[PDB]
Amino acid sequence: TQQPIVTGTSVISMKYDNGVIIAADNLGSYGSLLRFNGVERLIPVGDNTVVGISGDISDMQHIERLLKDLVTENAYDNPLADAEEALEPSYIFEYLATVMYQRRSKMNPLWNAIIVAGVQSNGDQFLRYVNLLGVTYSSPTLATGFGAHMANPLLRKVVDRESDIPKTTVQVAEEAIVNAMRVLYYRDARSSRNFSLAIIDKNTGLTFKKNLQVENMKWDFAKDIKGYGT
Amino acid sequence: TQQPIVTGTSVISMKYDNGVIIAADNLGSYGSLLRFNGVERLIPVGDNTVVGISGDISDMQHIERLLKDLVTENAYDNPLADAEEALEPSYIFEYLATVMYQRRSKMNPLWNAIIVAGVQSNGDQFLRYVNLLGVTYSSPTLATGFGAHMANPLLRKVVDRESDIPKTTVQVAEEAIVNAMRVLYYRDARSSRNFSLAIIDKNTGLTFKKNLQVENMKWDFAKDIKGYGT
Amino acid sequence: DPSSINGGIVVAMTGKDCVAIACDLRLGSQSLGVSNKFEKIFHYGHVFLGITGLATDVTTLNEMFRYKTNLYKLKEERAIEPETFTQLVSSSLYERRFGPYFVGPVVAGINSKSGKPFIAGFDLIGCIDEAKDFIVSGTASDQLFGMCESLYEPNLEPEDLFETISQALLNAADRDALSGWGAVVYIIKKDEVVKRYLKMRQD
Amino acid sequence: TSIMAVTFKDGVILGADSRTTTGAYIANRVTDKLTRVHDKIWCCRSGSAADTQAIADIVQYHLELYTSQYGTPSTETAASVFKELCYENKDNLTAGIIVAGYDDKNKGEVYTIPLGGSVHKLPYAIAGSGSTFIYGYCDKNFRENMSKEETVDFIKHSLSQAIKWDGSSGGVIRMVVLTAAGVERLIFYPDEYEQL
Amino acid sequence: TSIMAVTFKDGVILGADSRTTTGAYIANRVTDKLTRVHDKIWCCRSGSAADTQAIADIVQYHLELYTSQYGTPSTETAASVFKELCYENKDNLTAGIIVAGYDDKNKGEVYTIPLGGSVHKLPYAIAGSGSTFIYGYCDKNFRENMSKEETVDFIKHSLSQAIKWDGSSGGVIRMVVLTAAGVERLIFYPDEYEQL
Amino acid sequence: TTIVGVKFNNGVVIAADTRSTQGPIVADKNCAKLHRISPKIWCAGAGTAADTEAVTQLIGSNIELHSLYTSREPRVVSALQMLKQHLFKYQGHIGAYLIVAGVDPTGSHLFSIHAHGSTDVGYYLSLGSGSLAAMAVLESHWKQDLTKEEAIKLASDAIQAGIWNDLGSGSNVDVCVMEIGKDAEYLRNYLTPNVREEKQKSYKFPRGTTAVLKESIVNI
Amino acid sequence: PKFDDEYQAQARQAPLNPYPGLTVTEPSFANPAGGYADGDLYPVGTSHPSQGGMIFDPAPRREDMPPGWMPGSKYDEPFGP
Amino acid sequence: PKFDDEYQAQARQAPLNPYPGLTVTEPSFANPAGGYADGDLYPVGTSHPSQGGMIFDPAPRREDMPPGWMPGSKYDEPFGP
Amino acid sequence: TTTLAFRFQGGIIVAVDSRATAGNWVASQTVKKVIEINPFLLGTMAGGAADCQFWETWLGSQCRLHELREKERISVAAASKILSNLVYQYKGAGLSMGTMICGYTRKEGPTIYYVDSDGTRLKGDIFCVGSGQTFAYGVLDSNYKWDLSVEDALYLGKRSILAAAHRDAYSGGSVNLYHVTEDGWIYHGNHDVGELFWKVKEEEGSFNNVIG
Amino acid sequence: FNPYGDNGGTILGIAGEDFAVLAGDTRNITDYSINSRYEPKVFDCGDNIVMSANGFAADGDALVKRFKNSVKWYHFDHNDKKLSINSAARNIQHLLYGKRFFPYYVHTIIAGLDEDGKGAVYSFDPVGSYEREQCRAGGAAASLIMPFLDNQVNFKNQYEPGTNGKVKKPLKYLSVEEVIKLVRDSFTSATERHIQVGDGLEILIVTKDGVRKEFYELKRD
Repeated sequence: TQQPIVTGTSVISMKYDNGVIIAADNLGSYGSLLRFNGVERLIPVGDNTVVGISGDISDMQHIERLLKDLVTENAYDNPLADAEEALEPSYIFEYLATVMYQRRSKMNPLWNAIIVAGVQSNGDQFLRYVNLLGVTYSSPTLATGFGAHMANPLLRKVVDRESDIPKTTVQVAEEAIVNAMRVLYYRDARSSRNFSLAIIDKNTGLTFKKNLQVENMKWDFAKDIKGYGT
Repeated sequence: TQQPIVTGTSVISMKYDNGVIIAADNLGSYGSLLRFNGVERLIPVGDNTVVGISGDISDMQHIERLLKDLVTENAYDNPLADAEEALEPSYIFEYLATVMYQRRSKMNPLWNAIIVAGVQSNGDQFLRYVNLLGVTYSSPTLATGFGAHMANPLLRKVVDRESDIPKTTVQVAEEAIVNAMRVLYYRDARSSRNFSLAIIDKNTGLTFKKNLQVENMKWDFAKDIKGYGT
Repeated sequence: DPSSINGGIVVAMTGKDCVAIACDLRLGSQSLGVSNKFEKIFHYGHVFLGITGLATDVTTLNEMFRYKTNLYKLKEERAIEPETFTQLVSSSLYERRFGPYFVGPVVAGINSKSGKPFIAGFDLIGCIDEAKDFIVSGTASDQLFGMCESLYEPNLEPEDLFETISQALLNAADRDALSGWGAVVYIIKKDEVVKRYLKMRQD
Repeated sequence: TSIMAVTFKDGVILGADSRTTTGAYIANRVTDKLTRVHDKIWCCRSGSAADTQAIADIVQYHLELYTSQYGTPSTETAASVFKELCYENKDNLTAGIIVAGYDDKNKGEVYTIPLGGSVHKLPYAIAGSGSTFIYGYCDKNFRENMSKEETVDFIKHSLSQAIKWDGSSGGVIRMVVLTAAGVERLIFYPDEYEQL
Repeated sequence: TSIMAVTFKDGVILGADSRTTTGAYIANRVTDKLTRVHDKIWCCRSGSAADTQAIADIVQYHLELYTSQYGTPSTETAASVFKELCYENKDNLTAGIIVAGYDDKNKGEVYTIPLGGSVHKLPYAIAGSGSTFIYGYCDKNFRENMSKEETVDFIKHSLSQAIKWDGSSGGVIRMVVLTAAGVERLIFYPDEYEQL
Repeated sequence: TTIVGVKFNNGVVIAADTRSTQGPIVADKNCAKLHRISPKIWCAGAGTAADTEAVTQLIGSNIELHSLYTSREPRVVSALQMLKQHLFKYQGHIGAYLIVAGVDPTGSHLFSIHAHGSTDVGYYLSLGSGSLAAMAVLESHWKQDLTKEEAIKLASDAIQAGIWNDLGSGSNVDVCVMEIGKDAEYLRNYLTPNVREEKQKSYKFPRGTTAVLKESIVNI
Repeated sequence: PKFDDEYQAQARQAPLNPYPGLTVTEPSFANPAGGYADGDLYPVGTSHPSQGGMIFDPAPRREDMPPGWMPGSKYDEPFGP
Repeated sequence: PKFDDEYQAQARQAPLNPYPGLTVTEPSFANPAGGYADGDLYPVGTSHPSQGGMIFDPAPRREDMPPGWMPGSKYDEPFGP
Repeated sequence: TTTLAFRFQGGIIVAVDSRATAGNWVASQTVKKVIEINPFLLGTMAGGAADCQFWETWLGSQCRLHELREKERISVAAASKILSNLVYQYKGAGLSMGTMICGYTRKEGPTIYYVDSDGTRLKGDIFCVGSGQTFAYGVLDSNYKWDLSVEDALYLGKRSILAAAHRDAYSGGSVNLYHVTEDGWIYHGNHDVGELFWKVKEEEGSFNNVIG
Repeated sequence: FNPYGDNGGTILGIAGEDFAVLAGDTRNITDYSINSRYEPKVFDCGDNIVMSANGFAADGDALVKRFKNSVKWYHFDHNDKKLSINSAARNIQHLLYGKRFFPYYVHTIIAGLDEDGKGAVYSFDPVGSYEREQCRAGGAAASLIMPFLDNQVNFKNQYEPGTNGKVKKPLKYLSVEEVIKLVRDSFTSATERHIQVGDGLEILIVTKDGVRKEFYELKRD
């Protein structure tokens, strides 16, 4: 991919006391044309992992196929694959990061930014970022595209350091994610009203709330503007 | 003006035994968007002159205003202006050519190609071409844009040299012009079904047939084509 | 410009039953004239090949066609005919389509069986240009075209053919900056070949 | 941007979206793109914001002076001033403008001035990056002498589609209704025109 | 270009314009852009003609081999092959393709592969430079499970507007009706679809 | 170059002019532009002349080999397929634009091929710098089920329009008529409207006009 | 809005070598652009510190010509205008 | 399809003088065009015949910075990324 | 172009070729490359024909105004300074000039001033200008002497232009010679290279590499 | 914005004793399209002078109009006196060099009889630089036309037979009719080998009896 053509704008996620929350809108934009509205950019890879992908949609589908093949190959000659020696979030993220870096070094990058979120089998939350250049990092809150600027401050207000993770409950994190998605809808031209949200909890497993709606929009103040200047 | 934004494609004209016939489509195109279909690009400037203009539509309207001002200022302190010392086609063309060349020299060109067609008071047909560069020439048949390539051969098949003008009657020339419009509509992507036609005759004066339709289209052979190759 | 760096001229004409091929002798590098004896006319048996363009490619193709025509002569037991040589040259030039030699070659000769004069020209990449009257190549291509068109007429005798081709080359070279320093004219017949060096301006 | 003007039986309705963007960022989501150049003459800004605002202020100056010296201008006078200013500076300027107004002798009139600086009267006009997506809808749905409610619904549907498809268009749909009765501001919020 | 596939109650109707431009010149005004890649699978071509035709021939080869070795392919198999060819050569290729087909289990299916090389199932798809002008119309007029005649009229109106507004689209409107009964070629001439 | 193809009631007729120009200079006045791909498959090309010659020669050799292999008359679509695959392989760098017309057991065919490998079916086609002038006549006068005589007249007159109205096209008209039931008729210089103006004087010089430094006899 | 050239017949082509094949005219060879520490080797910082005649008169660049064009080869425009 | 930039916020500014005001670095003065007959005036046609040391470290281009940017001046991005 | 001018006991010898070229096409072979400012002042044009011809014709009018006002001839230094200043004020505008202002004045003796597009002005005893200047230098510097006889100086100038005409593609045509004397300038005629070359080869025996 | 073009025309001036001939084709061109078959580009300028401004057509028209204005003003001032060929040459030089840095891309030729009654041809470059010539071709087909005219009118590279290249052929005068024949043949060759020439040949003859115009057909393909 020398240039992206059809793109998904942003993915936002954060870790809370017992798991991680990840969300992304369902809109793939062809330039400024909001062309495709039914795109799913949260890719579950198990009961303990969800992969959020941004950037080129074709490369996103290629990466999704890679993840399906990862699971299929893991299942081979692995009688324990369903309970232990299953694919941890760390293995998925490391494979994806290796692939991304190899593509970058070959001057044929996958034009995506990927957030792999989940919980390790020992219960420790996993949340890492990787982009087309192979740059990877971890943080209590991660975001992509305009989320890295618009949404990420709002999430950081909730958990500004590792010490705040145990203090953060499911409801607080989910409300923060929904408010951040609403703000992104307000200010991001590439964003959409519909978005998917996935919650991976060390106790209750993966919950995947698809096609949610941005709600409680504030527009009634717009009536009091009558032009520029006078 | 450095680039044409909204443009009228082509104008064609030919001289017959008693006058000149000129036609132009009514479509102004914004790039490949056939945006404005009601544009009039034949500009009568008297009972003996009509000016056809191509290229930028805004510059065409500017030139039309210039012609209106010419007509207005010719009548000042000119008690004979309505029958002799009236504006000949030659005067209109010479003023337009001077203006066009001057604009060219100042590196601020009018992106138009102008065909001034008419009959002099002595009855001699006038038909000359001038473009943005100031290049001028006369011929029994003139065309602009794709007309210079598509239509002009068709008109030349009728009047190939000055010796053929007296042999060409009104009906023959009008049929040639209408066939040229049909061909240009077939093969010119910027062209339109609707076109205006003006006839200046040394005897019967200016006839101005507006909003004519392209007729007798041939499409019924298209049903047999089965794509590329097989 | 590789095709104009060294200059040089080649012109071929057909008589009634003879051909004449002539060339200028200047070799240079733009302004500076280097040598006055760079002969651009080569012969492989009874077929003559004149090559204008980058001098390195002229020498390289002279060597290549010497090799190929010698192998043809040996394994065929017969000299390569002008038509077959034209096809060979065209095929060899196109083999370098994307890396082409910067040369305008000009073939001239008489077919040994039919005795019919034959001439042909090419572009950098082997587009065969066969003509029945005359062929032209080099930096003075247009001057030579006009001069030959004005002077040439069909069925010239060898003497009148010599005069016509020599005058065309002389007057064409006198109007080309990168051409001159003498010329050589070959008058080719079914039984003999006459080589002549022309006196001309040395500037 | 998604500008639109539609003449109807009792006048002309001028409408626009409220989203302004700098690239992918929505720098202003409630902006008002309709400008009152005169009492019954309103223009809509498209293209460069700076050029359009400068042209609007110059035209307001010229039309105020015209009103003081020669009486009330018509929509045509306003659009002519727009045309001269845009054309004499067409190389520097990058503004396309729709001019709509109501005068009793002519009722509602609409002129559109595309980027080239030409003048066109039209029964209705659509401008902006979002207009490209509603050319077909507006062409097949426009009718002469619509009623006020029919025109409002038509503009609502057209701008709804333009907002749906264009990432550079969005926010509240604002309209100004020019009629003999007066000028009426209308505003329609996303939950109102998106559920059509 | 203006190509358009629309699923309906009995199957899918695929349609396109017949104009091919090279610059402003119309190098071919009666070209047929609908291509039969299999018995009940018809792709349609947008973008570079060379790229699209090469992809079509490669897909025909692959799907013929698939039919001979593994049984009849579905529309999904055909579009998947289009996906692999377009994506693994996306730097060289510039083709955007619509794949429409009829399967007894799935009935009519439509997949669109935009220039980027992704796959999307849609109830209806529009592509080509002329489709931009009918995004609003098709969105506001499409319905699930239309009848055959309703779908034909819908495609006719949509491509009529696309041809009206796009200079690079025109000529006759050809359609292929994929249904259990078979495949039906339809053709509508300018005097028919332009007077709608 | 002005090339046209015209399908008619029982075959196809392809015609071209003969002027060949390098830059603004007429290198050859009577260049033959119609090339055999087979006895009943003929083509004429534009763009890079050398590439057109090389590709048509290659395709003709391969097609004759395949005809001998299969013991069948070549199909026009076979030539189309092979030619466009070869053109595509180089991504347009061979720059050959062609109109290929022929007759085969499946009927009379007329195609065009572009340098990048795209092809089109057609009833009448034009190519070269004179493509628009010839296409104007073809649009104005083409009809369904032309007779052979009308087809030849129409193609010849379109080529004449290109000759008269285009600088890069002139001299004579070549025509080749392929008909379903019988052999192709190649009409070299079918029309010869551009005859040569006579010299005002014969400019032959008296023998001895040129100055010669050396004379020699060459052992060839 | 562009005009959707389907055949790529209007398709036109580091800067292109004006004379393909000859590497002596390749931009990367005519102007190699030195090395990362050339400024430390040579005190200056650099290792290395027209055809128009007497009478004024009014070839194409490959970058502005179709890919199939070869400078100095016989070329015929497939459609011209 | 490009996005709208109504404010021209992302609008970016012959080649540009790297350091405005100084004519000694002006492209038309640093590399003046030769005379139309310089080929006839001089034999070969021509009137005439780095940074970073041993350590590999890894300024803006005035042609892609906004018009208001002055090379070397203090500038704060108005809208951020 | 090739032009040369060298001072010697008998005055100045000015020699120039005649060829003018536009690319490979030789436009003309009879271009007069000496502009005759006044009966004692002589310009030698090279480079761009239009610039040199026009501006030295204008220099002639300036000279005429000078005699009319001050009743004494413009000095060679003064005329060359006027031309140098003028050409300098159009530096970077595209002027193409190479000029030797050769003249004789009672209070200056024989004098040559080299002037060119880039504003330079050089007083000197020998100058060669034009594309063929190096070839002319090769002969002048190897054969020049101050006390050459008038016939020998004329022949030296003719031979020096002939060498450059032979070796330089843009320097053919014919050799025009001028002798700037104490009482004016003497035009010693035009010599066509196509005959001068053979005459010189026969008489000197030089050009032994040239066939003939 | 490129403000220049090339309309593909050729002009030819030939001078001799008793006459001067200025011939040029009537073809007008833009790229590969024929604009008109008959657009004269050699003009009878009055005062027994003939002018042509071949090259870029718009600049040719502009320069011709400017020269007409200048010569008319010369008539206004100098009591309607006849303008000489050298005076016209200097006037055109000053017109051309007045736009040194935005030149008229036209190769001008003026032909006529000088003050001694002998034929004269002056030729200009786009910047000025007029040289009086015995013959001078110009335009698109100058390179085709001119070498043949050298060979025939001046007998360059021609030597008396039997002298073995030592005695040149003497340069005897060509009569006006012979010059017409040479011009016709040269333009026929230029038409036949150059695509921009072949519509029509117009010749203006200047002699003490006055200007005389003759027209001849060319191939026009």
